[PDB]
Amino acid sequence: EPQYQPGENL
Amino acid sequence: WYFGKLGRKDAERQLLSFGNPRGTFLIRESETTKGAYSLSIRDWDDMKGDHVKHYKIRKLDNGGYYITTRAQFETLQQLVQHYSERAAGLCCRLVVPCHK
Repeated sequence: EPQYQPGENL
Repeated sequence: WYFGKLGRKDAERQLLSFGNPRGTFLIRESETTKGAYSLSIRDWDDMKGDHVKHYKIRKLDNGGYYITTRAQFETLQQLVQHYSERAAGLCCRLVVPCHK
């Protein structure tokens, strides 16, 4: 699995 | 903003090559999802002070791009321009000239 790490500012 | 069609190895290596600070964010092509991409930002945990994070993005059904539902656009350039002012949904804003 690819290293996908979404970091939002909610 | 984007340097070309690089974002996995090339990007992660050049992002920490010269020592370019935060704001050096580039756009590339996804290797697992064509038509979409993944933001390659030099984001860390503040302990290492050197790392790259990959934000998986999704293409809009109306033919556009959006990292968050709070800020959606139709083109990459328009998207970059908006995030170049402030952070609309990322750990940092897109404030960088070039680093070729």
